[PDB]
Amino acid sequence: ASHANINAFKEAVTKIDRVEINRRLELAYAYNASIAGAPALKDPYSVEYARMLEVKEQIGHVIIPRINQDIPIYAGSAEENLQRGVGHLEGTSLPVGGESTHAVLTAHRGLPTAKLFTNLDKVTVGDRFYIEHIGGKIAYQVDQIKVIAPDQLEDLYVIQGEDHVTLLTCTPYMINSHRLLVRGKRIPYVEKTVQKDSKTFRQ
Repeated sequence: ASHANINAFKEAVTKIDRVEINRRLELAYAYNASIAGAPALKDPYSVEYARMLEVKEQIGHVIIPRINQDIPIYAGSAEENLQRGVGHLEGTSLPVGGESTHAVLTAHRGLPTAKLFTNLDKVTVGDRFYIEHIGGKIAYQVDQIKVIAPDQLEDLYVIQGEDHVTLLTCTPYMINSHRLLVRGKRIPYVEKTVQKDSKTFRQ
């Protein structure tokens, strides 16, 4: 079902005019610029703000090759969304990258019917993950892995001059008393070449 959703997003994007894509991206950049220029983030584990990015109800998908996950991203972190894929944390930057952006994406550390971010503990610094949105695919390299208590969101705010994405889930596995944050930093990337990115192959 999720992979069906991803295929739907992909096909749909191909049918969109490039000038149309670009206008919508500009809306997202502007949105992010307001966040960067400015709070009230709330832990999802106890919407239309991103409409410009939405295609087939999704704002894109996140790929994490080390653990072979490819999961659709939905705007907002309502439990309804977290039951079917990754949620984007409202109040954080939209996941299209850029100077002074920090997008936060979250998923359950396992559900009875879906692995989701179950194996996120196996990602190590230097591993890479990727976000495909309406404008193409961007890459991040993990630079920081952190465990925090549920009431600390300071790590989730924008860092001026920088381009980050944090993958947020609960930990330890089957306990979920804390939050695991796997953060990446933007790196240059162009898809569909002979490039191989695994840390094993690298560098």
